[PDB]
Amino acid sequence: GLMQFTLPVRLCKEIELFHFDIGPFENMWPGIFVYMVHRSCGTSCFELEKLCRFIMSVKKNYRRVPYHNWKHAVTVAHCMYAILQNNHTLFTDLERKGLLIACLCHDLDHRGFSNSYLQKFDHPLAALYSTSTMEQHHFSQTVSILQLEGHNIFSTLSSSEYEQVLEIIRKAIIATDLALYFGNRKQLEEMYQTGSLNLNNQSHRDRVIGLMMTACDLCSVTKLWPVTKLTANDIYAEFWAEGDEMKKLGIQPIPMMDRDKKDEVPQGQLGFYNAVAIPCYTTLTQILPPTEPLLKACRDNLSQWEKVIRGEE
Ligand SMILES: COc1ccc(CN(Cc2nc3ccccc3c(=O)[nH]2)C(=O)Nc2ccccc2)cc1
Ligand SMILES: [Mg+2]
Ligand SMILES: [Zn+2]
Repeated sequence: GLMQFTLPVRLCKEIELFHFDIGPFENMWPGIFVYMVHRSCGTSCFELEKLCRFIMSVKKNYRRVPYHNWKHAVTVAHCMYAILQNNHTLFTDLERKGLLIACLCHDLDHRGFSNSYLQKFDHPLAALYSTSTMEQHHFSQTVSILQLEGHNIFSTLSSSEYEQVLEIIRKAIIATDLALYFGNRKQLEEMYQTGSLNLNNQSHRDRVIGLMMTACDLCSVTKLWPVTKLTANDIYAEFWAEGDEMKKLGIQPIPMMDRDKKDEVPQGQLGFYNAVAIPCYTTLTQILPPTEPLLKACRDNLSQWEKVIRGEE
């Protein structure tokens, strides 16, 4: 109970900032996550023995893929930590518990392929889950890990609190399906602009948590330029392998996934920033003003991609 996690001074300071990079030392990531739970939730939120065993089983069920890996899980949990810490009083005790765990688990057992590739391959998961294929699988994997003996970090919640938190995690993980993001953000945009947005309305909270999950999930575009640029190489490493696999099914992949169209990456990044990233962090900043640093960093990275096109790098 009196056992705190502590970080070295530079990490202790920088971990509070939206643009923190968790570093290349894999063995420090579990402790970083526990540090974040203890500060965001409390030292009492979870039995440390059960949390440590949950974390290590989650780690084991992430695969050795270039992007959708254990580092992505902890990175997305850190962005959620920064949001929750800059919006102290807006979230219930159950939501702070649920969302950090949701972020750590949101890409469990990812194979480095999109929902589209699974459907075109006719993968068994595509028959089990017709929409949000991987995301329903990620939630399924999360529930399976929670039910391993000694892994139930929610054991001290009442029956209804346990049902509520699993509901927060399910919706949070499903919201990471980017196909759902576009409609969710437009609805939140209308609601904010007409003034109907009401954080005591559960369906409204659900929408706001959804956008928060998208924002944490995309947080690669909100880091310092050298982290953004080097993370993009990992994302394209997965996309181009998927494109290769599309070519093996006799389907020309979209340019985004075709390694022969590397040259078009800078202009493709502009599209992404303008169509997905900037809108996401703009609506988030309207609803949760203290998340403005994410929007600012995102605009800084758009400007860096514009400089890449203009041959200035
Ligand atoms: C943060 O890192 C990343 C890394 C990769 C991506 C993939 N990506 C950008 C992209 N790269 C290309 C490369 C070559 C050729 C064509 C393209 C292209 O049209 N798009 C994307 O989603 N496009 C998009 C465009 C408009 C709307 C939605 C999506 C996104 C983010
Ligand atoms: Mg995902
Ligand atoms: Zn993700």
